[PDB]
Amino acid sequence: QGQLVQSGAELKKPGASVKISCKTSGYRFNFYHINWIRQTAGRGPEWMGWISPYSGDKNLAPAFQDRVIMTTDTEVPVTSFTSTGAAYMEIRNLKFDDTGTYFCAKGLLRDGSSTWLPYLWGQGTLLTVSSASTKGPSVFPLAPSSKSTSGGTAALGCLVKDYFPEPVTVSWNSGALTSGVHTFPAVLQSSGLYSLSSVVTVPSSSLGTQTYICNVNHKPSNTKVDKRVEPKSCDKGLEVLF
Amino acid sequence: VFLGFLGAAGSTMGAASMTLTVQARNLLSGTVWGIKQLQARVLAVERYLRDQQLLGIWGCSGKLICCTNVPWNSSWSNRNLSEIWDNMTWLQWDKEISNYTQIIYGLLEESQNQQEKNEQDLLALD
Amino acid sequence: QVHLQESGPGLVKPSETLSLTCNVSGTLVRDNYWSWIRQPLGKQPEWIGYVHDSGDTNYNPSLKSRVHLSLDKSKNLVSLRLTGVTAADSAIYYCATTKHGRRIYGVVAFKEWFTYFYMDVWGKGTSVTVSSASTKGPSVFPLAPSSGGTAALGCLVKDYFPEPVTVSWNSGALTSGVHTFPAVLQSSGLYSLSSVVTVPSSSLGTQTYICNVNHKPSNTKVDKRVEP
Amino acid sequence: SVLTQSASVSGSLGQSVTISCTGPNSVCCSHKSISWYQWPPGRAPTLIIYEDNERAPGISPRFSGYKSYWSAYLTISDLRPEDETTYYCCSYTHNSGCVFGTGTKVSVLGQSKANPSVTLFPPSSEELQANKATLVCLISDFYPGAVTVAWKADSSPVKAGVETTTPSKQSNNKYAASSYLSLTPEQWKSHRSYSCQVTHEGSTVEKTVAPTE
Amino acid sequence: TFVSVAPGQTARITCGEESLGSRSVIWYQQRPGQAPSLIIYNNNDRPSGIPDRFSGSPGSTFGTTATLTITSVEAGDEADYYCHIWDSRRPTNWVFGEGTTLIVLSQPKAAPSVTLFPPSSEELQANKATLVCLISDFYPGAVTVAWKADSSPVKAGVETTTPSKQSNNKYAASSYLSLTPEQWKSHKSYSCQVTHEGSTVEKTVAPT
Amino acid sequence: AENLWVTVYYGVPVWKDAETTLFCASDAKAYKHNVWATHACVPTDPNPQEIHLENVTEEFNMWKNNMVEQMHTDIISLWDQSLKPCVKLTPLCVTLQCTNVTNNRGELKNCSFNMTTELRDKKQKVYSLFYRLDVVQINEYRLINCNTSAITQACPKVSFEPIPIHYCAPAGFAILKCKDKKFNGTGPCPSVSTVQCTHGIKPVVSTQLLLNGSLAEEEVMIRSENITNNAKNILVQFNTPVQINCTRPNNNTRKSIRIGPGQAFYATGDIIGDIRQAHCNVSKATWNETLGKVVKQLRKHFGNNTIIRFANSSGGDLEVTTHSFNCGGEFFYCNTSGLFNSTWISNNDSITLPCRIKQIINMWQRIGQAMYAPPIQGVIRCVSNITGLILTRDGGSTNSTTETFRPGGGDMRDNWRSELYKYKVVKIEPLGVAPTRCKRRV
Ligand SMILES: *[C@@H]1O[C@H](CO)[C@@H](O[C@@H]2O[C@H](CO)[C@@H](O[C@@H]3O[C@H](CO[C@H]4O[C@H](CO[C@H]5O[C@H](CO)[C@@H](O)[C@H](O)[C@@H]5O)[C@@H](O)[C@H](O[C@H]5O[C@H](CO)[C@@H](O)[C@H](O)[C@@H]5O[C@H]5O[C@H](CO)[C@@H](O)[C@H](O)[C@@H]5O)[C@@H]4O)[C@@H](O)[C@H](O[C@H]4O[C@H](CO)[C@@H](O)[C@H](O)[C@@H]4O[C@H]4O[C@H](CO)[C@@H](O)[C@H](O)[C@@H]4O[C@H]4O[C@H](CO)[C@@H](O)[C@H](O)[C@@H]4O)[C@@H]3O)[C@H](O)[C@H]2NC(C)=O)[C@H](O)[C@H]1NC(C)=O
Ligand SMILES: *[C@@H]1O[C@H](CO)[C@@H](O[C@@H]2O[C@H](CO)[C@@H](O[C@@H]3O[C@H](CO[C@H]4O[C@H](CO[C@H]5O[C@H](CO)[C@@H](O)[C@H](O)[C@@H]5O)[C@@H](O)[C@H](O[C@H]5O[C@H](CO)[C@@H](O)[C@H](O)[C@@H]5O)[C@@H]4O)[C@@H](O)[C@H](O[C@H]4O[C@H](CO)[C@@H](O)[C@H](O)[C@@H]4O)[C@@H]3O)[C@H](O)[C@H]2NC(C)=O)[C@H](O)[C@H]1NC(C)=O
Ligand SMILES: *[C@@H]1O[C@H](CO)[C@@H](O[C@@H]2O[C@H](CO)[C@@H](O[C@@H]3O[C@H](CO[C@H]4O[C@H](CO)[C@@H](O)[C@H](O)[C@@H]4O)[C@@H](O)[C@H](O[C@H]4O[C@H](CO)[C@@H](O)[C@H](O)[C@@H]4O[C@H]4O[C@H](CO)[C@@H](O)[C@H](O)[C@@H]4O)[C@@H]3O)[C@H](O)[C@H]2NC(C)=O)[C@H](O)[C@H]1NC(C)=O
Ligand SMILES: *[C@@H]1O[C@H](CO)[C@@H](O[C@@H]2O[C@H](CO)[C@@H](O[C@@H]3O[C@H](CO[C@H]4O[C@H](CO)[C@@H](O)[C@H](O)[C@@H]4O)[C@@H](O)[C@H](O[C@H]4O[C@H](CO)[C@@H](O)[C@H](O)[C@@H]4O)[C@@H]3O)[C@H](O)[C@H]2NC(C)=O)[C@H](O)[C@H]1NC(C)=O
Ligand SMILES: *[C@@H]1O[C@H](CO)[C@@H](O[C@@H]2O[C@H](CO)[C@@H](O[C@@H]3O[C@H](CO)[C@@H](O)[C@H](O)[C@@H]3O)[C@H](O)[C@H]2NC(C)=O)[C@H](O)[C@H]1NC(C)=O
Ligand SMILES: *[C@@H]1O[C@H](CO)[C@@H](O[C@@H]2O[C@H](CO)[C@@H](O[C@@H]3O[C@H](CO)[C@@H](O)[C@H](O)[C@@H]3O)[C@H](O)[C@H]2NC(C)=O)[C@H](O)[C@H]1NC(C)=O
Ligand SMILES: COc1ccnc2[nH]cc(C(=O)C(=O)N3CCN(C(=O)c4ccccc4)C[C@H]3C)c12
Ligand SMILES: *[C@@H]1O[C@H](CO)[C@@H](O[C@@H]2O[C@H](CO)[C@@H](O)[C@H](O)[C@H]2NC(C)=O)[C@H](O)[C@H]1NC(C)=O
Ligand SMILES: *[C@@H]1O[C@H](CO)[C@@H](O[C@@H]2O[C@H](CO)[C@@H](O)[C@H](O)[C@H]2NC(C)=O)[C@H](O)[C@H]1NC(C)=O
Ligand SMILES: *[C@@H]1O[C@H](CO)[C@@H](O[C@@H]2O[C@H](CO)[C@@H](O)[C@H](O)[C@H]2NC(C)=O)[C@H](O)[C@H]1NC(C)=O
Ligand SMILES: *[C@@H]1O[C@H](CO)[C@@H](O)[C@H](O)[C@H]1NC(C)=O
Ligand SMILES: *[C@@H]1O[C@H](CO)[C@@H](O)[C@H](O)[C@H]1NC(C)=O
Ligand SMILES: *[C@@H]1O[C@H](CO)[C@@H](O)[C@H](O)[C@H]1NC(C)=O
Ligand SMILES: *[C@@H]1O[C@H](CO)[C@@H](O)[C@H](O)[C@H]1NC(C)=O
Repeated sequence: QGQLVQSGAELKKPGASVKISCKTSGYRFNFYHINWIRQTAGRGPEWMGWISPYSGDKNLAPAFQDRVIMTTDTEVPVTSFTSTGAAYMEIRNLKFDDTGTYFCAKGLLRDGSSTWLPYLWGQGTLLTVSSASTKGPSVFPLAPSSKSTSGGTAALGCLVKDYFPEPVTVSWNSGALTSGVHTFPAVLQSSGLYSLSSVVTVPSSSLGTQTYICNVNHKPSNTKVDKRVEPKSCDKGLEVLF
Repeated sequence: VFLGFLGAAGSTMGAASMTLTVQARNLLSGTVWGIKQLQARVLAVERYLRDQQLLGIWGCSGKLICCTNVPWNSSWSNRNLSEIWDNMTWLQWDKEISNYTQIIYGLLEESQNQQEKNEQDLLALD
Repeated sequence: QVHLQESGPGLVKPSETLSLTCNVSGTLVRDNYWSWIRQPLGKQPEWIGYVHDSGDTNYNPSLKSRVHLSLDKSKNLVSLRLTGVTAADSAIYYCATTKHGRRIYGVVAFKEWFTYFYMDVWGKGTSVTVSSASTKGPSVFPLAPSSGGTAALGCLVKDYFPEPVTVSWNSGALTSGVHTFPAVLQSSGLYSLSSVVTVPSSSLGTQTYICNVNHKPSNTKVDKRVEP
Repeated sequence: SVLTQSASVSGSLGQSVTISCTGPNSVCCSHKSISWYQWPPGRAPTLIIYEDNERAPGISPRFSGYKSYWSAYLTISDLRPEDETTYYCCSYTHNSGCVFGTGTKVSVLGQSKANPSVTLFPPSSEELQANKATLVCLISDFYPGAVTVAWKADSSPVKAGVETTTPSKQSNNKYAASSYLSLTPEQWKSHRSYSCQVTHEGSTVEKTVAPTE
Repeated sequence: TFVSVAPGQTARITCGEESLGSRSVIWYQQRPGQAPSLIIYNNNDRPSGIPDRFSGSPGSTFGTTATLTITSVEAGDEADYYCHIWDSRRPTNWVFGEGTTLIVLSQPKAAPSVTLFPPSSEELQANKATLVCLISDFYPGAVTVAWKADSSPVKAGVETTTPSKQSNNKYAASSYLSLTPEQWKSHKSYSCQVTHEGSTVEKTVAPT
Repeated sequence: AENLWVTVYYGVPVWKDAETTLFCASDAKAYKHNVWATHACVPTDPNPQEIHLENVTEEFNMWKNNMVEQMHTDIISLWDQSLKPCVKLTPLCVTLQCTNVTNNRGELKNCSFNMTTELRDKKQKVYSLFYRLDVVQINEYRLINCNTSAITQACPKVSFEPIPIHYCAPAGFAILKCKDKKFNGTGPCPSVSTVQCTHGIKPVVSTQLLLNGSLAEEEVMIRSENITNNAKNILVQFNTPVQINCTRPNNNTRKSIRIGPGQAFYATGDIIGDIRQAHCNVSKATWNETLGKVVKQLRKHFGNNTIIRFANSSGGDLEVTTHSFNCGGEFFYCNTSGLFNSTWISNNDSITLPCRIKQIINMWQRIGQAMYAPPIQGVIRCVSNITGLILTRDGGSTNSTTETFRPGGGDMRDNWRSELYKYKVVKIEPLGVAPTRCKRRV
């Protein structure tokens, strides 16, 4: 009944290494195991191993018997029944079939037959293994359109184009406008660049009463873009309302 | 494996249930200073006989563990079997049932009066 | 070597001022400490006070308001003064160098120590008598020899005030056999001493044995030739 | 994977559905335990069933399992629209690790239809000073997730620069997709209009922008 | 105070009051008729020129008097011994402690070398006459003079000094007899009878 | 079956924080007899037991502990009953005709006075030798207390030497020991263990400097109730103890005057030896390394780049401005202006302190009681370990510039908080109910 937070998305070339962290909060970090399970789009979900922070016992799968190292830090107490901890994982000899999302999961029980069973999971850290370098996104403003003439609604958003590697998070007004947001997945082109889209459905009676600012954050390139969406549309079906 | 007095304080309730005789053996232990150790050791047997009286009026006088005929109400934190004895400590468990401690105590003694009264009816067959 | 010599009047009227001087020979009066000590006849010596350069000078608490010391660096000698003298100030005043010491018994830092002094090189000493009488010049009379292979010969000094009296033979060329005797205080108030020399009976031949007599309080120097 | 389970199975709303999960004796099921998970693609999984019959904390009693000597099953009574997702099974003991399955795509039938919402976007003014031209054709709120997109260059089929994504499930128990057309700056000013056709169960929807206006 | 020690033995001398704190006693030796000299400074530290036969009590003892120990006693050590007390509890002592004279025994008797002189020819012309009787080299210094006119003693006019040693067993005593120029030519002979320990030496003189 | 039943359990490891009456333990050291009654005290178990409570995390609190408040009164009640059967010196408040001590700022007074003999008629003209701080003039002197409180002389057969006291809890209770090497007394404890008795702590009652205490682990430990509040003392604990040597170089005399029938007052006779004042020595090399080791831990709470200055006490009483304590029987009051004469920025003999002595000491934090320390014969010389520091902070209005630290602490509970930071009292409740599919008979 806690919360597991992992590190940010990183891009590593094949042959190198990557260190994925997993900080915990809300439960005794030593009372539960830390399982690590990956999933690739060619081999399905694959469990890799777990580790006990109390004793230090590890158990790696034969597929990762000679290229994955797991480490856990010491427990930092907060209350008599809760604490904070952190668990790491070091996988070496990266290949092309190692591109996927990695998860760290809290154990189920302390004693019994299912003590190491993964129950509480994290949010996952996506890992891309490629030789292409990091490319910054190009955010473009989208012109509003007419979703309903009789309903008095519209739809505006921002367009993220030609970025690498995945993924990119898109918020609005520093996380203030989260109602009606519809962020669509990206597209895999023939060159190796992704491009998604974002759009928010808002009524037409709001022009000088709300500021539209989409916050596109891409951490691998260390660049943040803040675009101002124009409330003036160009659709001939929406101009009947203005 | 005798871990010692209170040695299973941080273990599971199922594992700490194995050391119930260890914390029970060291529960009684056999001027300015003459007043302290005497007034304190008098409070020791008072604390002891208070729990032994409750243990006696529940049909549990001689037992360290005893089962009763009181249904477990779901409002007392409805955990499961494998979630209590396999993933919780006695210190962590008493905190949740701390509100309903005196509530259960009123049912165990009333159930004991009725059990022994029915035994008098059963024994009175001659 | 260090040779210290005191020289003063030797006779001071009551309720006056004594002035002494310690002629220093052997070292400088600035690189050493100096102390004056007086001693009455048949009593124990009494410390008067020490004197040194850089104003380091202390006085006897019993003689504080009367004594005044000084050092003459241009003349290399020690001085002494004593105003308002009485009959109790008649003593033998000495002059001696002083070497300081530091006796430590406690923890040093808390001033748990004291500075002690000791005089190592004394002087020949001067004699100072306090009286309201005048100085009388002595009268010297020669004693003729009279007798076994040996013969005696001497001089005489009669009627004079305070000895302080020095007697020498042949201007210091006769130091074997001389036995100068102490003076006698007659009822008139005048001392009188004698001095004899044991010489062989072959003293004839005009050896010209003459005794030299000096009296500082009267500046009297008399030479009397002794002849059989 | 060495643990084989049914790739897909259907079930109407308000009813139940059974999922198989079997394999060789080395993984199932004698002296082996079975566990189930609700794993939406791209999201975090949720433990449903652990140690054969027992449910996970916080799990509604609408789920139930059963393990024989050769296979294990999962019954989801009273189906919900949000249950239409992928389900995996694991085999484990008290000492060994986990061995996952191959994936089970559960399709909950008897649900309501949903006409797609398509909005085409012309190239922006900042993109025309690069210069490039990209048409954004977004698809949302359609069920089931199976649509095909075709582009036309002024009522003439396009066979260059066409790309479309896979249908992805949203949070409101519906599917979404997107398509893009790569065009040269010369063809954007030479064609009177461009269109984005979206086919879905025979009914084809289409939106058209006009560079001339 | 007088203390005597047989020659060759060890001598002890007490001076000053009892110690009240840490002390630094300074000892001095005063030869008869001479100036005092420094013997031992700082309780038991001897400067250059003093043998190791002299040792003083350490100033580290609280409650004992200043003791001066003299090993191997000789006749030369017969003099006065004073001490200068430097006490941390007492103020500075500007008066030396009352001395103690060392007496060297084993000196049984010495014979006085008396000498009688008649008045000079120059003094008789001054209408004065005086006899002189010199006594030296006698031990111990205890003599009594008795002048004699022929065979009758002379009463008044007798002036006699008190004995006094001169850095040796030799003491000094001078007797004088004041007469008139008519008194000298009157009697036939004058005698100076000086008694020693048990003997009596007599010298006469006759006019010419 | 699916319906669980209540089942009672006896002997469950369950405890809650509470307070009770703690008792003592004091080894079996052969002997005699002292103030802190090691007499009617229970002997210590020859083989003590300590059970490390694995996986257990417990929140301690040294500033709200009850053992400190309890031991604080037990020591006061110990000193109170120890003085009850001893001599009362009310006939000593007589006009004292004093004079300076025999020497060559006197710090001593040779006082003569009349005194009651064994009979109730004739008086007694006996002299004494009281210190400068125990006597005050009036316009002749008088004992300092006489206008404030009565006096009671401590029996000379009791010893002021602290020997270890082990505090224990009765049956049904337990004491928890936090055994982590870096712990500021407050907050949850990672590694906890249980004990029936604490380790042997010696009831040393000092000031400014904490003596003969326990040593911290690894780095020197700093503990304070509220660091942002300058009105709360900051307790310090050393990892390496500094050597301190104190002595009273005065071979005193014990004059046994007889006052009335039976009672006998012990006076100070004539001193044998020099008039040397008491002092304490601290090695300059060790103190220079320890002060530099504490200031490195102070910068972890007031910015990395800051200046720390040390100064002596400012406003205060006597027994707090001076390092006050007992050393061999006498009560020393040492000037600590030579130890806190430092100023540290961001980056060969001993040190002597002028100590003073009192025989009439007043009761800490009470109105009308003072005792007479009987005179000790012989040159006193004690060796001690300074292991702690009671420090205060001057609340300057211009904050975040440079901070100054000054000592103090005229309260015994800080001397007990220094050794009770790793202990707290809990009560064991062995009655615990739990559900399981278990039902009894019909
Ligand atoms: C806290 O910290 C503080 C500060 O650090 C500390 O305070 C210190 O306390 C101690 C003790 O409480 C105290 O010690 C005393 O020191 C006195 C001074 O000693 C020093 O000077 C002498 C002489 O220096 C002069 O002469 C030099 C030429 O010789 C010249 O170059 C100098 O410039 C100067 O003019 C010097 O010799 C001493 O050296 C000693 O110390 C060395 C280590 O530092 C050591 O290696 C030496 O060997 C030497 O130790 C002794 O050596 C021989 C034996 O081997 C002795 O013969 C010496 O005399 C040394 O003691 C110092 O630099 C010192 O006088 C004190 O000792 C006398 O006083 C006590 C008390 O009255 C007596 O009990 C003693 O018996 C002794 O008395 C003798 O000496 C005096 C002075 O000479 C005489 O007047 C006495 O009559 C007596 O002498 C006769 O009797 C003895 C009988 O045994 C006989 O042997 C003799 O031959 C003679 O016949 C005392 O030791 C120190 O000063 C003080 N302050 C400092 C800064 O340290 C606290 O104690 C600390 N507290 C704690 C708890 O730790
Ligand atoms: C304090 O808290 C901690 C944490 O909360 C707690 O530690 C937990 O304790 C419980 C027991 O109460 C543990 O639960 C049990 O764990 C057993 C361990 O599993 C075994 O298998 C491991 C895997 O071995 C494989 O892999 C290796 C390669 O790595 C390979 O070579 C092997 O051949 C094999 O294939 C193995 O590593 C492990 O070894 C550990 O244990 C031994 C002691 O036996 C020790 O010597 C080693 O150094 C190492 O630490 C072990 O052998 C598991 O077997 C067990 O399951 C059985 O028991 C239950 C009953 O408990 C039965 O119901 C069940 O059917 C099985 O028979 C059970 O799962 C738990 O794992 C600990 N850790 C956690 C929760 O993280 C402490 O006990 C607490 N202490 C106190 C005082 O409170
Ligand atoms: C911090 O901790 C240290 C370490 O313990 C502590 O040091 C201790 O100092 C005290 C004094 O301050 C010491 O106690 C005294 O010690 C002297 C000297 O001890 C010698 O003799 C013993 C053998 O007995 C040896 O083992 C030792 O090594 C020494 O050589 C003793 O003379 C004292 O005895 C008197 O007091 C006792 C208790 O009060 C009495 O039982 C005893 O009878 C003595 O009392 C009477 O004695 C005479 C009659 O016989 C009488 O004439 C006297 O007037 C007096 O009335 C006393 O034991 C102690 O030994 C030191 N510790 C150690 C291990 O040596 C520090 O003091 C401490 N710091 C603080 C602030 O407390
Ligand atoms: C605090 O103040 C008290 C005074 O109330 C002091 O006590 C006095 O101490 C002094 C010591 O200096 C005592 O004085 C001494 O008394 C000795 C005892 O005298 C006895 O013997 C004589 C016969 O000789 C009897 O007639 C008499 O009745 C006594 O029975 C004397 O022997 C001492 O004399 C010595 O010192 C003098 C000093 O000049 C020498 O000249 C002598 O030759 C001799 O060596 C001395 O007189 C005094 O009696 C004490 N009085 C009391 C009431 O006790 C404390 O010492 C003082 N303490 C401090 C620390 O200051
Ligand atoms: C007993 O105490 C007296 C104090 O009255 C000591 O006499 C004092 O001795 C000190 C130094 O020995 C004298 O100080 C000197 O001052 C002059 C300047 O005038 C300075 O040049 C010197 O270097 C020195 O510092 C002080 O004047 C003197 N006091 C008096 C009144 O003369 C005495 O030494 C002590 N004796 C013992 C044994 O403790
Ligand atoms: C002052 O501090 C010193 C520190 O150097 C103290 O000396 C040390 O005292 C402790 C016990 O108080 C000793 O620990 C012991 O170690 C032995 C090692 O085998 C162990 O067997 C014992 O059970 C005990 O734990 C330590 O050795 C000792 N240090 C040295 C160098 O001997 C001293 O006791 C302190 N004085 C006080 C507090 O009065
Ligand atoms: C003078 O005290 C008392 C007098 C009369 N009846 C009493 N009843 C309890 C007393 C005390 O407990 C106390 O107040 N004390 C003061 C501090 N103290 C010391 O040892 C100490 C003394 C001076 C300097 C430093 C420490 C412990 C104890 C003696 C007490
Ligand atoms: C405090 O006192 C102790 C003992 O009195 C001192 O320890 C002595 O140190 C010297 C070195 O100067 C050694 O020769 C001795 O052997 C030590 N004594 C013992 C018993 O071991 C210590 O140095 C003193 N410290 C201070 C700061 O004064
Ligand atoms: C404690 O020590 C300090 C300094 O060592 C003392 O301060 C001295 O006070 C006197 C006046 O009594 C001044 O003449 C000195 O100049 C001061 N010293 C310094 C270094 O400033 C202080 O008096 C001592 N006693 C107390 C109670 O503080
Ligand atoms: C703290 O120590 C310093 C030096 O370490 C002392 O400074 C002294 O200042 C006076 C000026 O009045 C100088 O005459 C001294 O020479 C200085 N001492 C040294 C060792 O040079 C300062 O007095 C000390 N403070 C206290 C309160 O003792
Ligand atoms: C169980 O607890 C609930 C409180 O939520 C109470 O209403 C109910 O009556 C209890 N059950 C019984 C049998 O009393
Ligand atoms: C001291 O000697 C000098 C020269 O040697 C002399 O001039 C002076 O007069 C002497 N002092 C006295 C007092 O005669
Ligand atoms: C509780 O555990 C029992 C084990 O007998 C199981 O049958 C039941 O499904 C579990 N319930 C939940 C909600 O996990
Ligand atoms: C500490 O003191 C400050 C100011 O004196 C106060 O504001 C604060 O509430 C106190 N308690 C803390 C910080 O826990």
